[PDB]
Amino acid sequence: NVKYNFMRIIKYEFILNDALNQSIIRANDQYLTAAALHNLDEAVKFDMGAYKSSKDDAKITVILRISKTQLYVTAQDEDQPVLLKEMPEIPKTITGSETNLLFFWETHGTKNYFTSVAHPNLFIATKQDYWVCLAGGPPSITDFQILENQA
Amino acid sequence: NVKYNFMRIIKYEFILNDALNQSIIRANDQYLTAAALHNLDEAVKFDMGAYKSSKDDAKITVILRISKTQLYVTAQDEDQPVLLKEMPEIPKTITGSETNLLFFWETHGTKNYFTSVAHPNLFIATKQDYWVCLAGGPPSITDFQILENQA
Amino acid sequence: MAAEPLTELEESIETVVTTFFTFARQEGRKDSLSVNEFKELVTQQLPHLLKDVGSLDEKMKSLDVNQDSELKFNEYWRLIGELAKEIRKKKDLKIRKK
Amino acid sequence: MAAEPLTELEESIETVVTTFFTFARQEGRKDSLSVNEFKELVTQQLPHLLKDVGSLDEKMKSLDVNQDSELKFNEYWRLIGELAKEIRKKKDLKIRKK
Repeated sequence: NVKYNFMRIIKYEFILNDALNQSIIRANDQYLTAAALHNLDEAVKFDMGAYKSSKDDAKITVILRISKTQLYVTAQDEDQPVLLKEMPEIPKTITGSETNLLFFWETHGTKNYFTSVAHPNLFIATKQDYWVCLAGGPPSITDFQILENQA
Repeated sequence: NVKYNFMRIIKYEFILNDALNQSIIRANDQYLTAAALHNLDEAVKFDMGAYKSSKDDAKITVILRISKTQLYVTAQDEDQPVLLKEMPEIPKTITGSETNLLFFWETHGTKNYFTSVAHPNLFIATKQDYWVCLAGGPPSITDFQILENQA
Repeated sequence: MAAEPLTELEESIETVVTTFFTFARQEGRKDSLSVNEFKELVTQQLPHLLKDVGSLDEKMKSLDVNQDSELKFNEYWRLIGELAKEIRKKKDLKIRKK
Repeated sequence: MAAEPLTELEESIETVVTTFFTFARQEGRKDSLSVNEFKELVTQQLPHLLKDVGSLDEKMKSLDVNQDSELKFNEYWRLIGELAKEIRKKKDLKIRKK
């Protein structure tokens, strides 16, 4: 069959905060809310692993997982909170079922976007009080920026 | 509310046979097949009880039940096997839930028809080998005739 | 004429039948539920599920659509699908199960 | 975030979820079944139910219709309704349950 083969390991256990500047903090193993970290090892530490098929757009796509377990944020639909899925061991060959946890990352200087490879109109938006979801973006901050913690 | 009030008790424990001339014989409490009687007290003995609302057509409508228990033949949908329902004691006031076991009887001399009050295009047809169902009638004998047994 | 225990997806759909049939068999036509059984469940059984125990009518009309009060063979189904969906995405786009 | 035991019509529809979710959680997207899980059930679980374990495709396409191979939130449902119906009137206009 056609496999989407892992391209390269980027950075890991680094946390992304948006223009609201809120650390993506772990509330549950299914629901996550953005809040500025205060325990530091409190936000979910993600790691990027790229896969390759010629079905991106103009940008190469990686999977966002917590460095310890394989909790991926999947793209649902419209403004519906991302469901953190947990599956033992990272796949090396990607089929047509994990297209939600795939992310088209468009980086502009310092800021960066996270586009859904599943549904194009989806973008990962950041809320002041609610869970970090995906959206079509009217005045929701669907901006991101990668800020690392000290230790 | 509007009640359909029982009009008059006709005849009872008499059996109807169609132009195929087959006694409506009791195979089960849900399935009935037409076959010429040979044990006589073998076919289901029906009794007619008329109800009245001005929603017939041009003919007054009665319920067909087995003289002992209240097993009514209901009208399902086109060529779908009749479902013999069993509910303790005969209703005196008919609601809109028992509109399937209602029967518009058009009598012509000796022969008689049984028209469904639920769905107009339904008529109670008689098969040579299969169960006595309801139908829209192409060459199925949706004729009836009431023939009583001796004892 | 009796569905004995079934395979798994059947276990899930048969289960839908039996409950259904218990009410369908109550009043006229043991193969379909009337407007009273719909109203009973919607009012009594559905306040938690279908938070619209009042105007059952709208949903009823959508199912009833052939002017058939009898919620029969997959005329009812529309609601049944709305049911299995509602339990899941009722307002669960934030939280509803707890 | 957990549906604890439910009312009766819920008992019937929740039950549909749990089985479903067991497979949905197996592969990618724990809220949707892939074309492989559909094929597994259709082939393995459905030979008795859906006597068409071969060309799963047709039904798949009808559900998949958005070219979303994820049998999700009441896209799958069409089949689920066909399921609860099929168990009842498979070709049951003469006999099918016994």
